[PDB]
Amino acid sequence: QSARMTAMDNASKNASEMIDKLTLTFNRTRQAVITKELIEIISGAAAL
Amino acid sequence: VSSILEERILGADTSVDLEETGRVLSIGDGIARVHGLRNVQAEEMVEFSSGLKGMSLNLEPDNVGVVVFGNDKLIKEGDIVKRTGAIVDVPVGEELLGRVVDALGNAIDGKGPIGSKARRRVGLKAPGIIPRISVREPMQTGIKAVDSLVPIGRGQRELIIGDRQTGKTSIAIDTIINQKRFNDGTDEKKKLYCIYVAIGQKRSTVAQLVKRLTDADAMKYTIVVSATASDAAPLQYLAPYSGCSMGEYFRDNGKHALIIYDDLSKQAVAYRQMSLLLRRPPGREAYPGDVFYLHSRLLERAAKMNDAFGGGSLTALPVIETQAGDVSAYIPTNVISITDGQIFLETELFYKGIRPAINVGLSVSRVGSAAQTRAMKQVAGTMKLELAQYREVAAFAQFGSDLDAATQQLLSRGVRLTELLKQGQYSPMAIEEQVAVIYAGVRGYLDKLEPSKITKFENAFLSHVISQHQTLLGKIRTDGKISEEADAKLKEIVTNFLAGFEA
Amino acid sequence: SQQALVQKRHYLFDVQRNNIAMALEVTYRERLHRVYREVKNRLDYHISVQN
Amino acid sequence: VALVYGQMNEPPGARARVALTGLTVAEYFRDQEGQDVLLFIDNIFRFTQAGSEVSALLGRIPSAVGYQPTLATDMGTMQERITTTKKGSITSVQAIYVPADDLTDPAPATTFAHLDATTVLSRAIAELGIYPAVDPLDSTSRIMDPNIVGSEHYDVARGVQKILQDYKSLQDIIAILGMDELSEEDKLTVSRARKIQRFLSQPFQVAEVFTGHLGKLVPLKETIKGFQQILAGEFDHLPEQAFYMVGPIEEAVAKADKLAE
Amino acid sequence: VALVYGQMNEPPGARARVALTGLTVAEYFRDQEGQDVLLFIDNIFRFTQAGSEVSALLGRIPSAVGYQPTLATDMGTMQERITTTKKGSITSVQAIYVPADDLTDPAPATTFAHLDATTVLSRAIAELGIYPAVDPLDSTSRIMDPNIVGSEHYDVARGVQKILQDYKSLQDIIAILGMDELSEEDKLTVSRARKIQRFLSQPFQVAEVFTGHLGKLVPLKETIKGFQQILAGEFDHLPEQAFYMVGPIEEAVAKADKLAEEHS
Amino acid sequence: KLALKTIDWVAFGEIIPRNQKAVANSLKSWNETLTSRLATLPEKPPAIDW
Amino acid sequence: QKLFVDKIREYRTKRQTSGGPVDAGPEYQQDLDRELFKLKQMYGKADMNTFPNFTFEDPKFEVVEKPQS
Ligand SMILES: Nc1ncnc2c1ncn2[C@@H]1O[C@H](COP(=O)(O)OP(=O)(O)O)[C@@H](O)[C@H]1O
Ligand SMILES: [Mg+2]
Repeated sequence: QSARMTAMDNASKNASEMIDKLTLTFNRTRQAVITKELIEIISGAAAL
Repeated sequence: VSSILEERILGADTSVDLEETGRVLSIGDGIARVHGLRNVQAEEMVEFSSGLKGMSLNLEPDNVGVVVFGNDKLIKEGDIVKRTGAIVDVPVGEELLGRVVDALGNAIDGKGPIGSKARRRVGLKAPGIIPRISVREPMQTGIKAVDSLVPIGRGQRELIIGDRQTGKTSIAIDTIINQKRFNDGTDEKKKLYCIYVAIGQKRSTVAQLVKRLTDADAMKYTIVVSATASDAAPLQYLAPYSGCSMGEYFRDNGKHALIIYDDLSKQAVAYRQMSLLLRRPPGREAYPGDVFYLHSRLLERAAKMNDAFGGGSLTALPVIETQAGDVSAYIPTNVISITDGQIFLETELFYKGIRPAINVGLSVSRVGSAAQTRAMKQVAGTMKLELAQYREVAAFAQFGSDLDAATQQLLSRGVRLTELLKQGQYSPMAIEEQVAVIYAGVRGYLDKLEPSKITKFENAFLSHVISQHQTLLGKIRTDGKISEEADAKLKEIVTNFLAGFEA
Repeated sequence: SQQALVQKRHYLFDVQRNNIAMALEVTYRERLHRVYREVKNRLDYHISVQN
Repeated sequence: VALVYGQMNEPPGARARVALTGLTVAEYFRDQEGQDVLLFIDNIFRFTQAGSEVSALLGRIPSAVGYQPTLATDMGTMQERITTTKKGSITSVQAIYVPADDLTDPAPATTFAHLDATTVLSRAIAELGIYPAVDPLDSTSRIMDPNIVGSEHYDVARGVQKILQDYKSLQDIIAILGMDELSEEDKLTVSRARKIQRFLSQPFQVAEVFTGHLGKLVPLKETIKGFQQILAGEFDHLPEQAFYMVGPIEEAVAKADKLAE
Repeated sequence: VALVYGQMNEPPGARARVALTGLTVAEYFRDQEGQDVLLFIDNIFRFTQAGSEVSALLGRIPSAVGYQPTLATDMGTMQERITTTKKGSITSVQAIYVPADDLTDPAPATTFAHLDATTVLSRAIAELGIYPAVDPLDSTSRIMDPNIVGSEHYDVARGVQKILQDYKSLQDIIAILGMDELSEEDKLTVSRARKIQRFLSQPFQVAEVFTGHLGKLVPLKETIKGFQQILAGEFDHLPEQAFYMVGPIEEAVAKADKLAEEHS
Repeated sequence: KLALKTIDWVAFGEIIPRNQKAVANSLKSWNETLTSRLATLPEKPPAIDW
Repeated sequence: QKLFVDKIREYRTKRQTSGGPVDAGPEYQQDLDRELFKLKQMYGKADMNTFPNFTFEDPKFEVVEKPQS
């Protein structure tokens, strides 16, 4: 029980770190998708 | 010399005639706004005075956008543009077989001119619901995985979708190299005339492709149609329609034909270049609207013909690459939506070890068991259901969720059939050896046999069956169904070979 | 059972006999294919030089 | 049956307006024929693709993801023409494509806004192996109310949806440690929900060539009794593959007897 | 060696025509002299990017991500002229920048289409410390074929790629849980994989200023023998620190012996 | 010009000593490979036309 | 029939100029030598007449023996 508590503490910490990293790459992917869709709409309305 | 003399001086008519022309405005980047052609018809082959064709699209009241078939240095502002008088057309014959033909009709391989007879319009209308009949013939590829999970029908279209560098062109060339044994045989229904339209590739890949087909003796089904990278964007645009028109010639004569559209996304990007240079509004990912209509024409030019219309079939298989496996991109969603059969390669199984790298459950053939032989249907349906069970139980029991005897049975049979479906490059096998080896894999006799030893089992088993069991394989492939005496005989031979394998 | 293994003693030596016969026949057929290959090479080289 | 068929390789004016041709024929069979008529429109996403292609070429600014700005208005016209009126009764089953399983595409979202009882046909439950890979956890119904259908049918439907929705979070609990620590009752409801989800599969008569099984017909009361009998605790001992490709509960009994002895 | 330089200080019209310059020099040395030339073109994304800058000024409609519509065919003509022909041989090594590490960008994607041997000199494997940080999975070559490179080289290469793909799946599991959730098969795969992944790294001659080691020139048969021994698993006792910046496998055995002796 | 006598390869396993079992494996696998090498070759190409 | 009969006449004049390929220059023979050199590469260093057959090899399979069965 002592070593299991230690292993689950360290696994929660590693999972929280990877949640933080994946949230950062989710946000930059979100911004890239918004900018891509925006450039497509603006390019369409300008080439019209 | 003298024959060359007389063919030069008799062949050209020099029959001058009054003809519609028009001068040229902006010759931008392969596009030419031509002022004057007030009787040109839409999408027509027209001819620039330096000897080079162009195709008239985008008829506007100002001017006509003719997009050139080739180089742009050879065109100035102010030169004539003569109407040829007809829609752009492809010269098709059966003497076009085994010869690399540049996208219009122009055989650029150094083996003389093409002996064509039947000119054909390239933008033709596909057949309707009455001239078509359903898939009946089993289009075999020689790949165990394709012919046992996603079989093709003579009468059908089926994608080869993946990411870059996965084995898609190699699957297409396995499909080509299988059909030699049906060409040199007896039945006309088995024989193959295929058209490999290489869109937007490099010339040395097409050259080494022709090397592999000539060394494998493929050049009587095959018609290689190369619109490479240095070719203009309308040659890359128009090349798979040319291969479709040649396939339609063979189909409407009544010969079972196919077309492999290698790198069909290059047609999509060449047509994107054409639309953005002809100033059409861009849609999504800067591809215009009618890219789906483009590929939809191109891919619905193929299904089995009626028994009163010759009986010839067409098998369209286009090869398409995604980027980072993104199936949700514009061209993969369009080309999945038009086709029905589709073979999915994910690539992590290519680096993990199965070849050809069909990563699988995404891949589906809607015609299913109708496009198999009777033996492969009798054997390989429980294999597909077992692989589905295996995939889902391994997916939740990645860590050892619950292991009874049933779960280790599922993982055992799943891993063993996974190593059954491995197959080397450029080695297609016939249907009867596939029925024999999937019989040795699914119907017991391999479930507890050390999964690293499956490949040597494959090699020694094929050596055994090709050694003293050729007439029995003849019975299997000619009788259709695997008969009950042949069933118990395959049981006895796989048991004897299990002894000789643990010998 | 040792009597039964005594009776079967004309199989191993037969395997050596037909192994040697198949090796020699394959070698003679390789002679045939090889000289076909080189005369093929000569005639195709002359044809390509003329072309 | 009256068939109106526009092929997938026609220009977008012929691939948008052919749905409207089917609407016009089925309106005449509803307006002044005086007949209960049903219309099967497969597959209204070519309508929106055709509209997006002409709107690229007509000279209109591209909207959100790349479709026309007149998406909701045009599909509102051609989906409010197709409804039952006081003159006649018309029921419309619509096979509606979504691109690469993306339900947040605006044309499937507005199509959701026009329906009465949808049915999601996912893929993930066919990666499992259940066909068609039907999501009822994303499916809707205007018809499902305790006065319309009943209290028995409604309560067994909400019980099946409750035990399948709980099976997802419980399965994500399983996915790290396994079947060891859930509980007695937690492992029991995981196996019960998995057994229900295998019982949702049903062999179609038209699909006797994909799986080989002949295919059966199941009435409503038999479905209510079968799911109420799986929720009632009668079949906690039979394996999950006994319920896989069956019709009534008697077929599951017969397949369990075939697998056992 | 002849030299052509159109370096990054140049206006975009100049940089859009440097590959053409050095390429027609090397195309002279192929055609009308018959030599076996090398063509070292760094960095062909600068060619494509100068094309995009000019085309944004040329009034053409912007294509996808921000490039020109003529990305496939301008680079198409320029890459099709870089070819080995009957008249002579070109071996052309060309460095191809990727913008912001996107391999889905249109210019690197079409350049993957136009090549015979790719090498994905990644960055994350340099975060791990391996130099060059060649992603070897996404790197392939057209010439790897058992009817060309032999059966031994092919089996060793595909085994190395198999062990590294299994290590990628297992490093997902390791990054969440840890290495105390793996079996003996999984841990032997992880250990052999880290040994192989360190042994791919070698010190170069030109990068002797950054590291400390001299330039190691590893022959072919020693590469096959070293990776074949590590793959077959004869080195289940050496540390993974002994395979880093090594070269030949005898240098790895000697580094492990010298590590044990300096700990002695 | 071949004289072939095929046996069932079970008595080939029943007939060998422990001393030459590895060499019998080598001769068996080499004979299997050589029979396959025979089977891959057709008898002769046609004569070169003139 | 204006131009092509003049071209016919010049086909005669190039045809009458036999005794070697017309007005060739040295780079003609240089291109001949490079193409002939690649053609020398595609077979080796053999002769254009009196072809050789093979080098007579000998398949030597070692005699299997045994002490005692
Ligand atoms: N059955 C197979 N066995 C071994 N290697 C294979 C097999 N199928 C494909 N490959 C590999 O796939 C590569 C070719 O991929 P290819 O079909 O050219 O993809 P793309 O056309 O997208 O570049 C080759 O390097 C080859 O080694
Ligand atoms: Mg390809």
